[PDB]
Amino acid sequence: GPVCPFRCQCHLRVVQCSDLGLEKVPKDLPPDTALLDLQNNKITEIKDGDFKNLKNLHTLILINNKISKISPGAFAPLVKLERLYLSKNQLKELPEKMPKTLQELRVHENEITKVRKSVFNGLNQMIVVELGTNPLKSSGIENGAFQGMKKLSYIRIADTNITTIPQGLPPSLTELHLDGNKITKVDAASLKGLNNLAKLGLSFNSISAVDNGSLANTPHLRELHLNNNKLVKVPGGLADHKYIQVVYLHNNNISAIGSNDFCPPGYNTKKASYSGVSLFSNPVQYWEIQPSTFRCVYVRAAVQL
Amino acid sequence: GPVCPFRCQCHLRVVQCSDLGLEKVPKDLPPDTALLDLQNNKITEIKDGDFKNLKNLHTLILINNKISKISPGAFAPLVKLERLYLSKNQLKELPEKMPKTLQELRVHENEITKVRKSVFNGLNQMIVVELGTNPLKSSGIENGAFQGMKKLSYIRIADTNITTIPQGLPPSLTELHLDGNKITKVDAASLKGLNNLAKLGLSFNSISAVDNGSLANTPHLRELHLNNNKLVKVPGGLADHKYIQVVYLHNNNISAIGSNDFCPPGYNTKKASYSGVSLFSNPVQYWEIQPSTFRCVYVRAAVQL
Ligand SMILES: *[C@@H]1O[C@H](CO)[C@@H](O[C@@H]2O[C@H](CO)[C@@H](O)[C@H](O)[C@H]2NC(C)=O)[C@H](O)[C@H]1NC(C)=O
Ligand SMILES: *[C@@H]1O[C@H](CO)[C@@H](O[C@@H]2O[C@H](CO)[C@@H](O)[C@H](O)[C@H]2NC(C)=O)[C@H](O)[C@H]1NC(C)=O
Ligand SMILES: *[C@@H]1O[C@H](CO)[C@@H](O)[C@H](O)[C@H]1NC(C)=O
Ligand SMILES: *[C@@H]1O[C@H](CO)[C@@H](O)[C@H](O)[C@H]1NC(C)=O
Ligand SMILES: *[C@@H]1O[C@H](CO)[C@@H](O)[C@H](O)[C@H]1NC(C)=O
Repeated sequence: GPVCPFRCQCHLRVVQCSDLGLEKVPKDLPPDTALLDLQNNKITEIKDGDFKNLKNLHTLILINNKISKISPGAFAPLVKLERLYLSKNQLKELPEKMPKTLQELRVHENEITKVRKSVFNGLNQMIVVELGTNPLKSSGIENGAFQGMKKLSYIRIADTNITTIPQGLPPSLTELHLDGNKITKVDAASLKGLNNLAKLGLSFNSISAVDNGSLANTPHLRELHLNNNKLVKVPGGLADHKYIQVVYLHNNNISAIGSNDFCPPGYNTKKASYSGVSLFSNPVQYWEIQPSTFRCVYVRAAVQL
Repeated sequence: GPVCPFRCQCHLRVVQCSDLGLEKVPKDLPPDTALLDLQNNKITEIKDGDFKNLKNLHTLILINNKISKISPGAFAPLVKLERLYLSKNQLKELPEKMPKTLQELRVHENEITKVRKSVFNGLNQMIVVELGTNPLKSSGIENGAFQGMKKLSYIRIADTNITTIPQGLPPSLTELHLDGNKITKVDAASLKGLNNLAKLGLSFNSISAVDNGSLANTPHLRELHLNNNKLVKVPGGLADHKYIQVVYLHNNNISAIGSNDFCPPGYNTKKASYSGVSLFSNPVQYWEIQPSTFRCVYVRAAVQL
């Protein structure tokens, strides 16, 4: 029957095989296994029949191995897989034919250079994708690459080499994290249709300009992080926007702030109250800003200068 | 109201904060968090208040951070904690006052140089301990250090500088893994009392001698891995042992094999049948072994020369 690899721990539907220097995926594991942890081993590839009889596996952890090659439909048998963690490996591209039940994919710190729309089509359960720390470029991501995922709620591409915000992002998105890349500008086209986006993380990039109408394309944005960039003015549209509440702009090159940069002409009862605004580490000093500039901020501690 | 940290994903009692470069344990997390994943961040230390209100947390993952200091009882508030993974950090010692409910401790790949018995006193729920890849030396391990774990079933100390098998191991142990260290001899005193031991892993060490009566101290041993050592002869006591079934001796310096090395005088129906014996990559050649040497092995394929 089922065998437990020497040194591994097989207890209650869990197969713990971490830190053992394994050179390949062990076979003959208990059929009812629900979580297989192969973290920190020395696996180089996932052959076509590495996961047979693991119909009940919902979590697969392959973090910190040496995987550089994965056979198509290698995860085909994992008909109940919900989490696939492949972070800290040597993947050049994302694997094809991932279980349709997949809810989360993490490929942080690999060698991904290209992202095709083909790899994601059909994945209607995906809610979270993390692609940070990869030598990926904007040209490497196809327009509409994440389009095929009807339920995608969170996407994070951080510490890569992308220079623009990917185009054709799934409208179901509520959080878009692109911190620590090489983005130089925010264009309204890339944010078109993001009706449910609530959080936008663009900190630690090289953004110098934010096109007019960008923020309007994310009508319900609540949190906007643009700190540690190269802005020379507060992005436009904040005064008209009705849902924005947190705007971090510290560590930029803003030297002036108009009286209508955050708040509309007088008082708009329809515009939500700012709960946080950061402006420290910018050329502008508190003494160069009319007090009225923050009239629509009643919580004094909300602004940091 | 509980707050989910920016970029983290908080869903179904699970707080996912991996790969974010966090410099410290986030706070104000959902009181009902069952699992906290802070893997691959830049956390340098765990302060006394870091884990308050996490009374229902059963799993804490701090793997792959830069932790090099932990406050006593810092984990104390984690009264339901069952798993604590501290692997790939910079600990010099094990933490004190760990949740008495703890069933598994993993501290692989750290900088531990000393192991105090005081750390395990009271951990009566602890079933698995992993302390591999540490500069640890035999002098750094107190006698009966793991003595306090009345229920400990598995312990692995691999790839360290220990040269001898720790003394005063809990008799409840079913698995003892000491693969990849610098152990030179197997003394009977160390294995004394281990009546429940079923697996003994000593491969990849510097073992040249196995004291007589060693195996007799592990009467129910089923699997013995002694491959890749410096044995000159097959360890004694195998013929009188009744439970031993797997004996890996490949990759050693054994020059001869007597007729009573594995099998006893005739046929002891009370002795378990071998299912796996490896002797390849040894000075001895297959034609130098007398056929009757494996009389008590009926599944020919079991032996690998
Ligand atoms: C972003 O791209 C640059 C340039 O391709 C990467 O830096 C180079 O990395 C190569 C290895 O692939 C080195 O041999 C070169 O010396 C680097 N070039 C320069 C000009 O420094 C960089 O690693 C990429 N960033 C990420 C996060 O992948
Ligand atoms: C295998 O065992 C033999 C002993 O039969 C080892 O021989 C030793 O060799 C060294 C020189 O390298 C001598 O100084 C010792 O006196 C020898 N030992 C004995 C007991 O005579 C041999 O080195 C071993 N082979 C390996 C690869 O370790
Ligand atoms: C953006 O809005 C500001 C103020 O309404 C305006 O001065 C600027 O010209 C606008 N940008 C463009 C490209 O028209
Ligand atoms: C900030 O803007 C001013 C005026 O445009 C420019 O002189 C200065 O070099 C900028 N600072 C940085 C760090 O780019
Ligand atoms: C063992 O200690 C020595 C110093 O005595 C050191 O050079 C070596 O790296 C250590 N090995 C391990 C596995 O910790």
